[PDB]
Amino acid sequence: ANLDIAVYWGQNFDERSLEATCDTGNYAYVIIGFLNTFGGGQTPALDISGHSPSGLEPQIKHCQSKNVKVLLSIGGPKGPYSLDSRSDANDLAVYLFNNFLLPPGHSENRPFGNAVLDGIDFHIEHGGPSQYQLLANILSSFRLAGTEFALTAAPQCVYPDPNLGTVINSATFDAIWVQFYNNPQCSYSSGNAEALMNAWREWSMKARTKKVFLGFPAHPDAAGSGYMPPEKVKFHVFPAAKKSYKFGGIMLWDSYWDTVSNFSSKILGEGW
Ligand SMILES: OC[C@H]1O[C@@H](O[C@H]2[C@H](O)[C@@H](O)[C@H](O)O[C@@H]2CO)[C@H](O)[C@@H](O)[C@@H]1O
Repeated sequence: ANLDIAVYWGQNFDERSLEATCDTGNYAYVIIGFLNTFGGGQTPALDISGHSPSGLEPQIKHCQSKNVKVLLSIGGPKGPYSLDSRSDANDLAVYLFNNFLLPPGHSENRPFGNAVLDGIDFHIEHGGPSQYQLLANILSSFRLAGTEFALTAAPQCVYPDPNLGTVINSATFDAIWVQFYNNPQCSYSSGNAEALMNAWREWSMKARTKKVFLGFPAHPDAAGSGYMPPEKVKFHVFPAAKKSYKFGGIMLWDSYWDTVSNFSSKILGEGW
């Protein structure tokens, strides 16, 4: 096994804190969501469910000191975000670079203070491809300029993804976590994994990335559909998934629900 688990954080004001989330030892990646406001004349804004952005500075550092990678996710399930013009792609690329991916020059400007993030997560669920290809190109260019960080995406389970499909085809993403929930055509339902198993084969064969993660909801309440019990994921999915060269591990939506279900603890055998 030796499983890598990625988990989304920032979805509830009352959730287990980021540092306690990393201290669990269950995750290789923690993804903070969401920068859900940008483009269309709008100034970029975060919706991290009321957590203090400045307060996350020491927590992000602690998480990193324990070898947990911290990512910022742009877009999200909901939000007034859009990248319709070329200028919007350029503006957001420059803003993400200065304020999150580079060490501060002087600055009082940065939301997370002096924390330097390990990457950007594309969680685009509406708006089509737009200028997301251009945005990724500039971010990819900065990565080639010496600032080492990761670019990831969280597409829906139908391939190709209507919003990120063309961008994923450029092979720019280091890792992809496919959301195998909220869509019966490609996720687990009614004691039937057929739709899920066929979606997985397609993504692991066609997705032009080095690592593909399987995204599951940590709890029945966490998503409309697609919840699959831990004992079934290990029995059903892992044997066929670990046969793939592109198998990355699993992604969990989300930290708040995982704390309640203890889903990651069961899939690993309680670790630690
Ligand atoms: O670095 C930024 C800054 O966030 C501030 O919190 C705001 C939050 O972003 C906003 O959405 C909400 O409506 O109000 C809160 C505060 O009362 C936070 O106050 C700052 O400490 C933090 O550093």
